[PDB]
Amino acid sequence: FNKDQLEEFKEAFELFDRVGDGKILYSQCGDVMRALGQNPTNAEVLKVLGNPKSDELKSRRVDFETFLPMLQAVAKYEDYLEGFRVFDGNGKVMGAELRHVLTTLGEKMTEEEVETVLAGHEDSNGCINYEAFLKHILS
Amino acid sequence: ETTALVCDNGSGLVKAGFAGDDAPRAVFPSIVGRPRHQGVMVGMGQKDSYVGDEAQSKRGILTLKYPIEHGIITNWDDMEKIWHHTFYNELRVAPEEHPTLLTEAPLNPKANREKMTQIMFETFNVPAMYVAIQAVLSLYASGRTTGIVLDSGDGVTHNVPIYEGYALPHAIMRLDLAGRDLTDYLMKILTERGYSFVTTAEREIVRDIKEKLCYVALDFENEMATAASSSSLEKSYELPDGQVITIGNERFRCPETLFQPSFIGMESAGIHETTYNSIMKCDIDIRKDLYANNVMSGGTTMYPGIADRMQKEITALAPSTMKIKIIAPPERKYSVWIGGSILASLSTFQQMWITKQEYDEAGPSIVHRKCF
Amino acid sequence: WXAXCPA
Amino acid sequence: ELYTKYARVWIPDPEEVWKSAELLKDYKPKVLQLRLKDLEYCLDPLPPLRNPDILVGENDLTALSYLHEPAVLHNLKVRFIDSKLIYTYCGIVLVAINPYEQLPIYGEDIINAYSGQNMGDMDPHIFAVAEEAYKQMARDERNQSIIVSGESGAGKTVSAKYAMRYFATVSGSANVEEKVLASNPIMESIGNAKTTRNDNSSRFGKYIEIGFDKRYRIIGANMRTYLLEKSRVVFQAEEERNYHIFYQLCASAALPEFKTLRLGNANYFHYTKQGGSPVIDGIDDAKEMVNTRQACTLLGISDSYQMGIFRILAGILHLGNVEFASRDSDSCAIPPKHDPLTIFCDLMGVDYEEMAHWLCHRKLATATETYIKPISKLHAINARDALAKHIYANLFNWIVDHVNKALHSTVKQHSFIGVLDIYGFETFEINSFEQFCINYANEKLQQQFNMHVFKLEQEEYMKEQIPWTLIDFYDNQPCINLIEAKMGVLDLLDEECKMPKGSDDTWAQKLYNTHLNKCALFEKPRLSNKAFIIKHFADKVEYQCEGFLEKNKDTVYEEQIKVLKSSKKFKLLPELFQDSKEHKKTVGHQFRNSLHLLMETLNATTPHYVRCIKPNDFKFPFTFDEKRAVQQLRACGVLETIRISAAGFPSRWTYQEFFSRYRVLMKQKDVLSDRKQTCKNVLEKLILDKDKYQFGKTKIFFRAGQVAYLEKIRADKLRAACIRIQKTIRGWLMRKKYMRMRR
Ligand SMILES: Nc1ncnc2c1ncn2[C@@H]1O[C@H](COP(=O)(O)OP(=O)(O)O)[C@@H](O)[C@H]1O
Ligand SMILES: Nc1ncnc2c1ncn2[C@@H]1O[C@H](COP(=O)(O)OP(=O)(O)O)[C@@H](O)[C@H]1O
Ligand SMILES: [Mg+2]
Ligand SMILES: [Mg+2]
Repeated sequence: FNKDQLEEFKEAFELFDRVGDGKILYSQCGDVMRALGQNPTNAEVLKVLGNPKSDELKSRRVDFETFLPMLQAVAKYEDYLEGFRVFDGNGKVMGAELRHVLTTLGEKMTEEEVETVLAGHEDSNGCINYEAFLKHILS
Repeated sequence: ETTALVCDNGSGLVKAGFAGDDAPRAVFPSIVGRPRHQGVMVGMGQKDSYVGDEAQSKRGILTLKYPIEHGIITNWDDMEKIWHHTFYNELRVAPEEHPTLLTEAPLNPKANREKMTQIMFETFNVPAMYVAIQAVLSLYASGRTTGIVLDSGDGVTHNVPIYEGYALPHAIMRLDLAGRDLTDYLMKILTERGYSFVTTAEREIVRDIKEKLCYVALDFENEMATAASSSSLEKSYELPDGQVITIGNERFRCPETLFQPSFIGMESAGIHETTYNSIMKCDIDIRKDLYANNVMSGGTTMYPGIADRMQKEITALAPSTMKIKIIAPPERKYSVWIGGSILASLSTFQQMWITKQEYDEAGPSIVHRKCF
Repeated sequence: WXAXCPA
Repeated sequence: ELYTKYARVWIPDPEEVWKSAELLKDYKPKVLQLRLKDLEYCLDPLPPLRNPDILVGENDLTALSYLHEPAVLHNLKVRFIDSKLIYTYCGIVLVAINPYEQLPIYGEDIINAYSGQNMGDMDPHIFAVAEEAYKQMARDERNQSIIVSGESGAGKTVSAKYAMRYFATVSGSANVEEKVLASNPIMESIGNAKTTRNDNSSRFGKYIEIGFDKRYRIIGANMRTYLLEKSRVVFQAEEERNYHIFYQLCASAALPEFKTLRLGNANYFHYTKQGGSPVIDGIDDAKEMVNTRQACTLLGISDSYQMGIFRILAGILHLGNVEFASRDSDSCAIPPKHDPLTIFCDLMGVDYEEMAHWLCHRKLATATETYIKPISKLHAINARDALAKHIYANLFNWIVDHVNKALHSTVKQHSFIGVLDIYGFETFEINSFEQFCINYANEKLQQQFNMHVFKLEQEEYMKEQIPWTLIDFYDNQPCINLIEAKMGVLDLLDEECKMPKGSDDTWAQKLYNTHLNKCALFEKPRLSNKAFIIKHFADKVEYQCEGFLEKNKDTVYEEQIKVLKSSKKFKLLPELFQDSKEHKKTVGHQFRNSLHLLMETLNATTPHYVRCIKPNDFKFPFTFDEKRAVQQLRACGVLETIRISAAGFPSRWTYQEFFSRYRVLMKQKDVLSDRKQTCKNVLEKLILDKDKYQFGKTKIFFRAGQVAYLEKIRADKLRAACIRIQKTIRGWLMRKKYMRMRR
């Protein structure tokens, strides 16, 4: 990262400081990485965080300078499409099945998170055009 | 399945039937008749010989030979005739399908077994054969496994002790006093009352007298005095022609010769004293169980009183403490056959049979070695 | 028999 | 090899035959360790491996990817306890587990849903095998047998009754069930008995034919019986009763009619006395005949004949009490008067002096002559108890004929379908001639089972055009031959019944002499002459020679039976006999004969099979004990079937269902767009060697492990795709939520 990038990232980081000490929580680190264009898993975030314990994840605060190496380390379509085509060959995906797998497999999400990402993209049958939805979620 | 045949070559009566039966299906005397007289009526049917029950009917016109004498088979062609009649006419069975079991007196000449076997394999081609001692069969017939067996037929008397199924061969005694030589003595004593019986077919008439009238005196001299005193013993019989004949103290005098072989002029002692002198040869341990298990076998034993005379008179010989018991079931005439029907039906027996291949390999010498 | 008796 | 951390295995335990572990560190070639809460598990010259959950719920024991006693038992237990389902399929054989509670499932909409469908399409149910019979009989003229088998509690009669309810309900009208079901209170009464390990036990073999019209409707039913245990009538082991009907009858005696029969109390009679157990808790025998007689009347056994039957049973009861005194070592007599003989003779209308004479003596005749022997006290007691057994057997065959008269119809049957209830292979810790017979019959039945299953698998192979040589089975003919053949165990027993003095000591000694080293399957117990051991297919089992002979023996003297057949007092007693060498035959030879007739009855049909396992000794509803269930599943040859099917190819998959499940693994470029060839293309990537999987016209045949392997790789790909999707979605969702809310 160059000085300009570091300045933009610091400004964004300060927008994420909800406590005023110029720091974020470990548990916010993943959110900040995602806001800056990275897509780490929660597992990857905890790994780059050093597998923190619950207490420091929820209350230990770090400034931009300590967060930055982790963002760097994380930073340094056809699979995504086939992954969605797993749950399909008419270019659709059931809304119910995507909801079920996202709330029951992997790093399970809430029904509200899935509704939020899925809002306005599913039709009356409960089918998702996955090429358009995928382009949308990758934008 | 298969059923064995069981055949008993008594001197007087052939007895035959299938194994597993409880009674023989054929009995007929072992008698062979030949025409005696010049055959006049051309167009009569002239059979060259009559066998068995046929010869009974026609006896007036025949000479009746017995092919068995004192349990030795004395001329073999007529014996073959008897077995041929037995299998084909009496049982109506082909011997080639059916194994056969045969029966013999204990000491009789060793050649007899060889020849009797040879005739069965060569002439009849029986699948398998065996030979059993009569005294052995009578134990199967009476349902016990320790016995002294006193067995007397037309031709032979013999004693064999058996203890827990071990026969004891040195123990064994044989006499040639039997139903036939009772009959012959009965002729000579009937002559005292002035009746004369000279001929074979007529000898059978004497034998029928002996079977109907005789009995054993429970005291010989006391009943002899009683019969001298009174008519009461004397009793009446009928010839075939209807001449009535009357018969006195003498009718017991034939059964008395069993117990006094001196009358016929034998060397030996009578049946009771040979039974005792047989037991005396046995090892002292067993004797207590022989004295209980006396078994009487064969039709000469059939006269009334012979059980009670046997028990009384042998008690005089045996020491007082040992209870004598004598066992005389009413069917003992058959019992040698009944016990051979038992023996021939055992699953363990099936390995014993002398088989056709094994005979062909050995030749008749095998009959001594394997059979006993 | 063959000796001591007739059969 | 596979064993990893967080895999599962089954380990043995006294208290439940298999229990589960997780693996604590990966196996490398020594002793293992496990979590349950650790011990090192000793290994000796491997453990089993435990299926993934997705299989274990499922309906068919071949569907399991690992086949072994732990997996089978666990599957059956989760199905029974958690899923509340009892019926399950093993190979061709249905298995049934007694729920001992009653369930909606038999309702008529279920019957309609099953009608005209197959094994696979529908969940295992007793109806489904009846539908198999009903379809088979319309494929082929061939008659169909259905066979129901298990220890006495397990539910066999009730399963037969449901198979009949099924056939009658699908048939449409023509009304058989009412009669057939009404028969059973009679048959259970004459033919069932109480034994040390349960209270109602069928001591015969029970058969039904349903006949069909040329166009299929039920026309009528015809019933048969085999292997009746005649010996129970006269001889009873500790705490065990003879047939219920005697106890019902004795407990009736205070009723007005039976006074004429002068029945004493239930213990009073020598044939009831022997068990020392004159009452069953919860069963009021005095009430139960009110049902029995109701069933006779409803079936049309005349009110006269009912009293004839009870008069005959009273006859036998009185007969048994009748006791000789020895005059002599050689002979006995009935005493100067013996009371109960009078009551016998006045029940059946015979001269006391005639029964007195013929009981004491026997007649033997060559037709020119006749002779009478006095007979021993022992042989007189054997003769009495054989006359008792012969009467009872003839009565039972008559009651079954008059039953059948009501059940026939005269219109020609096109084809029957046949349902069979028989006792299963059985081991008790005192064993006697009754168990020897029951085990020998279960040998014949299982030889027939094994050979049929082997044939059906050869058919299924040729039907899928695959090589055959692997096919294998257990051959029990060398064990049958030990029981059956000449100089076998039965044949020496029947010999010694003849042999002039014969005893359970000398018989055993004969067995040791001939058999002792000449076969593996016969063995002596180390510490007794009196017992011997037979290695039956289910188990090594040990029998006591004591009291075989007294049970072995029937001989029914022609004189006594003539005297009975003379009597005029009432219709039935002459009617029994009217219809020889058969009087001579021992019980064992009559048993062999009846068993041959049973195998002639079942051969020239095609079987279908049910097995019934008793879940627990103590009548606890809808609960289970692994320790019994294993002992049942071994005696049923279920474990043999399962083991031998595992050694080969257990698993069947349609290409349609394979693609339907595992398109998840596919790539669209890799989709050739016809399922069979697409999967034939794909599969080689995933599994090393064709020896371990095969291809047929319709079916894939895997070796055992490969289903669990596939399910694992399916899970892996599913997780990978899900984690990708979730990670991307979480990233732009986080951006959307904090930025748009901050905006
Ligand atoms: N009631 C009877 N009393 C006395 N002797 C009899 C009687 N019936 C038959 N016998 C005799 O039985 C003898 C035949 O005995 P048996 O044992 O049949 O000889 P085998 O068995 O050697 O042919 C004949 O002498 C015959 O007269
Ligand atoms: N499938 C079932 N549904 C409901 N109850 C059953 C079932 N199987 C058995 N039972 C209960 O268990 C009892 C014992 O089974 P039953 O068929 O009477 O014994 P048997 O095997 O001697 O015929 C039945 O009478 C019934 O009460
Ligand atoms: Mg004789
Ligand atoms: Mg039942």
